[PDB]
Amino acid sequence: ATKAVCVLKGDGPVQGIINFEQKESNGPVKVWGSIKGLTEGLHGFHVHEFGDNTAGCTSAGPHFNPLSRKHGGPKDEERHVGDLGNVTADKDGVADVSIEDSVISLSGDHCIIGRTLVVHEKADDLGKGGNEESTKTGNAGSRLACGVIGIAQ
Amino acid sequence: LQESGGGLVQAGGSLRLSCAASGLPYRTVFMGWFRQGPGKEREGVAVINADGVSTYYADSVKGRFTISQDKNTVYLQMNSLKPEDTAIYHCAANHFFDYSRDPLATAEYNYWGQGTQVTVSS
Ligand SMILES: [Cu+2]
Ligand SMILES: [Zn+2]
Repeated sequence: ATKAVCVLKGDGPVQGIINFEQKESNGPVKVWGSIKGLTEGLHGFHVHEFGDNTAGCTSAGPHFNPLSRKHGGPKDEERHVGDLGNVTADKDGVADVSIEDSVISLSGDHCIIGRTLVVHEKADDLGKGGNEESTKTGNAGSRLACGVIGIAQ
Repeated sequence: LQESGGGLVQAGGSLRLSCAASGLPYRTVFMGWFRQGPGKEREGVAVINADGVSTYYADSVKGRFTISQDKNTVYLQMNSLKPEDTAIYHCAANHFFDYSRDPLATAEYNYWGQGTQVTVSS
């Protein structure tokens, strides 16, 4: 029964707060919260490997990929552990987020506590872009905001 | 996704379907039942979340069908069956779900069962 939280911040107007909750080990993880300051439309949403914010979102490394798979969408079996797809921002620029994933975990080997949550400028193409950059990052573009994922009460 | 139950039943009667997930890469987020009637498009019937409590029912089966969960098996108790319920019923599942999406839409599920015939006479 673990809980986690992430405060997302960047150089710009993108910011928000994302909660995680896992009532059972190896159970699904609820992920929910809100992000604001986004251009309308889809934005890539991933757990990156390192919780290193010493050089902004850049020092967070690549997508969290302990099983060395290709980048994919969260529904797929061929995906990085950190591949959480897209969030969607309305015309106000507010992406309400409410998803549930049993690939990530708040315990064990796929644990994401202490790693980085990142929201991107462009839409994640979910590994369908037909080039090798798609199978690596989904062409989500630059990192607009990030935060370290920390244990919550 | 192994399905059991099904078959023929007279109108008004009851039938229990079940589906046990075996050997899946990760735990299921949603698991449930879709159906395809003669000549029609596959539609969602009932799904249930990993918590075993949160459910979604097509409007056409509300109050007659009840999905529940054990064994990581799900059960579909079908009561007051009508000829319009005749269909091939597929178990289905995912390991992720975006609650902005439609939980009874086929596109939100990529694990699937082989199918079960259900025929309601009269
Ligand atoms: Cu990313
Ligand atoms: Zn990825």
